[PDB]
Parts: sequence; structure tokens; C-alpha cells
Amino acid sequence: EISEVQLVESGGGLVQPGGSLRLSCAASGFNIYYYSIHWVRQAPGKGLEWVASISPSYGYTSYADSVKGRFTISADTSKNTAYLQMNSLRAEDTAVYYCARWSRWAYSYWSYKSYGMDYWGQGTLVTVSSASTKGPSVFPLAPSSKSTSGGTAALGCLVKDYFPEPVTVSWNSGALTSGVHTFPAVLQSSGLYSLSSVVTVPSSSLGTQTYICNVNHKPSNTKVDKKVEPKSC
Amino acid sequence: SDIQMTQSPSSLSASVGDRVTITCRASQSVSSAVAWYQQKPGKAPKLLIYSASSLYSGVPSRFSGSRSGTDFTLTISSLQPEDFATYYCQQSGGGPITFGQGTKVEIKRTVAAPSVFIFPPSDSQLKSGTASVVCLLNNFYPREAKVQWKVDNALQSGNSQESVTEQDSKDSTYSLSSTLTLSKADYEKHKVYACEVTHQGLSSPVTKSFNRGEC
Amino acid sequence: GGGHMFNLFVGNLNFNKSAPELKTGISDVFAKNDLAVVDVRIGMTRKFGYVDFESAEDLEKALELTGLKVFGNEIKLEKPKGKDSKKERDARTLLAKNLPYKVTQDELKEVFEDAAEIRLVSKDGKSKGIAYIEFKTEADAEKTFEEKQGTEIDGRSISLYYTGEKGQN
DNA sequence: TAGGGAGGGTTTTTAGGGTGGGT
Ligand SMILES: [K+]
Ligand SMILES: [K+]
Repeated sequence: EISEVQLVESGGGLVQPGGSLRLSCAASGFNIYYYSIHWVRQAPGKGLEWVASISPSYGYTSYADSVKGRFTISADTSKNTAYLQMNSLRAEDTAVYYCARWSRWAYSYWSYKSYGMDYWGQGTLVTVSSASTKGPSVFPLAPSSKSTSGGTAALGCLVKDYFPEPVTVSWNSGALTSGVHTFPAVLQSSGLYSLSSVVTVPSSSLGTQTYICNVNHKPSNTKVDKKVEPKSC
Repeated sequence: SDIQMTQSPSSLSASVGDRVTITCRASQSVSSAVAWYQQKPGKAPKLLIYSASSLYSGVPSRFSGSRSGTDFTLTISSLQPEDFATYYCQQSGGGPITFGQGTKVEIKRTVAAPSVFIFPPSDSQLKSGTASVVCLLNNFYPREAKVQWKVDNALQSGNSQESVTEQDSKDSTYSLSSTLTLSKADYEKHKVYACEVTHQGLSSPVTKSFNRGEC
Repeated sequence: GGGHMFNLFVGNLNFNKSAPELKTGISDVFAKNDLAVVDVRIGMTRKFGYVDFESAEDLEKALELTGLKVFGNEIKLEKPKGKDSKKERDARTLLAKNLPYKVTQDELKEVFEDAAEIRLVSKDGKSKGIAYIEFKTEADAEKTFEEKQGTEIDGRSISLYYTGEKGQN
């Protein structure tokens, strides 16, 4: 009971629709043969969805209906690792995939009627899309033309048409947390992601200001820094 | 699969010290093979209850689980600041395992004014062939909010996307950013654009508009 | 295949203690004897369990411990008797899973001179072909594996394969 | 042959394995 129980996922990444991707779940701290290993996925903004499980001691496997027939779960006890090969991938299969272990080993065949999912991995991201890697096409820091007198003014930084996430972002400086918000990415029909980021600005003191953007795209190398100024027409 | 856990209310607001109740109903008999999980954003789920009434090791005793047939209840006696998360119920009595839809427990605060805004494109959208018209709601509560786009008389439908933030960890408020997308030809040949809000915190709906650039 | 991680059977446990308690108690005595097990895996009746080890070396060290007391009971470490099982055997155990339908036990099975059991497997009502013929050989059993080569049971032809851990693909 | 876990997955012939399929 002492040895550190740890599950590590690997093999996640980008796959074309209709292709096959295989996930690995390296297990340490317990005998994977006498437990049950479960795969759980979570779509962006959605809840948990159980995918598959394997119980090598009893040779029992189970799959969810939405993935039944396409996915295949297997275990290599010589490496203490569980596998989930996913075939005929679709856009609705894009999610973060976890592998988990049952709380107690398969002491009896009825053991699944009690206990729960004890230890979880970090979770790996699988993205199913025909789109290729691209960089951001950031747009405005445009304030309101009909502003107010010192009450409150709103800036912006729209980061559009990048693939894929993350887009870890800030503004001009390295730390300007003042009333700053970074909205979650949204998946557009074109297959690319668009995102917006705003900040709080005093409507009176805007002459000095600053408020350039700090858009960063990691696997794109497309750092674009746009500036703030009201338009002139 | 075919065994579904109907989780309610799937969302509730409460304060520290309140007693909350999250109930899952199984569509079929599962005896007691029910577990409860707590998940925080960006993190893996954590087990809380198994066998529908047994606390996992390390879980505080303020968590508990009862059973009254096919109904399974997760009870938090005194809500704690670190208990604000999403809770999921799980079934393992039948065949394939299924999770509930989850219940998000959000912090409770007073109602705040949205402070709507609306912005035009950015000189490259005008030179790239696409139009992105924004509408920002900033530091409002509750989350319930209805936004509306209007093409000079007509409610836009099927051409906008909006995303909401989590509760800010200084004021427990939200933020919304709706983005209507149209081609340049559609955008260049029209006048009067606006976004309308119907938040419960404002007595009368607030409409923010700009005829065109008008800078 | 019975798993790959080396493990040992631990017996004579204080069944009055819960499984989590027994997991801690068994781990502590090995830890006190400077041995780091990886899992404990208490059994259902809590009278026994199966201790996991990271290597065969740690296992062999564990078996040579003596007088280990957990909760007042002197536990006993046993190598599970799978070595006495078909791990040594099944070089002297054949399978002839009947390839047709239900047949008779006393059906004049004269195709095997030396064998200790040719009993088939039958269920409630009808049955399908499962009949393994035992053996009494030492250096494998190829004197019988290559000697049948398509006999004739009722219904259709038949086949003879391996069982246990010899025919496992 | 194809249903349930009181038939059994670390041993005493009921089968053993997971492409035979679901607890
Ligand atoms: K079976
Ligand atoms: K079976």
C-alpha cells in the first residue's frame, strides 16, 4: 500500500478524422494485472464520459456505446501499461483523455459493484481535425467611440484564427492583472479557434495608458503585439 | 451503456457554511455501486464517496452519501471555500460505467450590473474579408444573461459565438464576450448594429450601438 | 498469463482487522525489515493476501524472513504453488477439444494407450466439444502430439491442441 | 455452446480465454 501509485498518459496529439490514434497508460505502484484500468474523456466545456475499461485477471472488457466497436482497450502486463487504440476518430472524440485505476483490486468477480476510480493520470489531449497548424491574426484594441467621463472605458484584444490551442496570453507587461479577463477559446466552423481578451481602463486617464497586447502561440512561433488607440474616422 | 444517472440540479449557488444537496437518480437498479467525484478546473477528478455511503480515505467528514432506492444523494453539511467545484456521480452496477451530467457549485453573491460594451472591427478585418463585431459584458452576476444581435431590424440567428469566464476570485463575477461573424459584403452594405441584453440586474434592457465606424 | 509482477501469498492474517488496516500492517513489517513492497492486495475473507514486489530479488529476500507478526498473528509467506501446477506440466498434458458435438464418455476411446483422463466437459442439456486427454510423459509429450493427426470422432473430424500455458498464443 | 459470477481466473479435471461475449 506504500508504493507511490502513479498513472502516466502518452501518445495524445493531433489526428485526422477517420484516422487511428493509440493512447498509453503507464502504471506504477501496483500490479496492473489484478486491477481494472478505466479510460475517461472530457470534451471541452463538457462533463465526464466513461470510455472503456479492462480487467486482465478476469479477461473482462467494456466499452461505451458511443465508442463501442471503434475503440479497443488492451494491456501489456510485461510493461505494466494499458492501451486504448481509437479507430474511426471524429470531431466529437476531441477531448482530454484520462486513465484511472479502481480503488481496490479484483478480489472477487463482484468487486466492480463497490469502490471507485482511485488514481488518475495528468490527462492527455486528443484533437481530431482536418485543420493544420496556423498562427493568430489578432485584431483590435479599439475603445468605445462614444466613451464616458472617467466612469469606465473598455479595451480589447481579439485573437482570431489559430490552430491549435493553447494561446497563453497577457497584455503589454508581464503582470497587469488589473480587471483582466481571458475568455475560453471557441471552435469556429472553419476549424480554427478564436479568442478575446479585455481589461479595465479608467475612462478619464487614457492619455498616458499603454495597453499593447501580448498574444503568444506556442507551436506556431507567431507572437503578435497589437497596440491600443481610439480610432479617428 | 443504457444505464443513465440523472443528476440534478446540475448547478446551484451557495455560500460558505450552507448545507448543499446533490441528488442522482439511476434509471435502473444498481444496488449500491455508486461513487461521487469532485473536479476542479484544469485538474483530474478526485474520489469522494464509494459504495454510495463510504468516504474515501482523506475526504473530510462533512461529505456524506445516502441512498433511498434508485436515488443517491451527496450531502455537504457545511460548505467550505475549497468545496466550490463540479461534482459527478458514477454508476458501476450494470454493464458499462456511466457518469452523471455533473453539478456545478458556484459561489453566491449579490446581483451586479453587466456594464455592456460593443466594438467594431480592426482595420485588418476590413482588409482581410471578415467582420468581427464584439459585445462585452464585464463583471456581472448571476450568470443568467441573454444577448441579442440585430441587423437594423432583424435578430441575427446562427452567426454568433459567445464564451463566459469563471467566477473571478476577487468579486465572484462573470464576463461574457459574444462575437458575430459576417462577410465584408454583408457587413459593408448595412447600417445600425447593436447588441441587446436582458440581465435580471438591470430594470430595463440596455442596448449599445454604433451606426458605423463613426470615430 | 497470470500477470508479470512478482508476488507472494501471505496467509494467517488477523481477519478481524479491515483490509486497509491489513495493507498497512503487512507493509510496515516489511518496511521494518527494510523491504519496500509495491502493493498488498488483501483477499476477500481477509485471512490471506498477495504481496507484490518490484523484482524477483526483493521477493526471494522476503521469503527468507522469519517470525513476522502482524496484529498478533504470525503471517506465513508462500510461493503460490503454480510451479507445482502446469508451469512444470502441460509439457505432459494435452488437449483434444472435441471438434463436432456431444459424444459419449465410454465411447471406446482406443486412440490413446497411455493417458490418465479423457473426460469431456458437458453443461446442462446439450454440450459442445471440450475434452482434454491427460499424459504421463516426461520429455514433452511429442510421442502423442504428432501421433493423432486427424482421428475420427462422431459427426466430423477432430483436432488435438495444447492446453494451459503451452497453447497460449 | 454462449449466460452468469454459487463455474472459475494464484491448487486437488468442468474449459480456458478474451476474436466466443457481457458483468
Ligand atoms: K467469462
Ligand atoms: K465463460
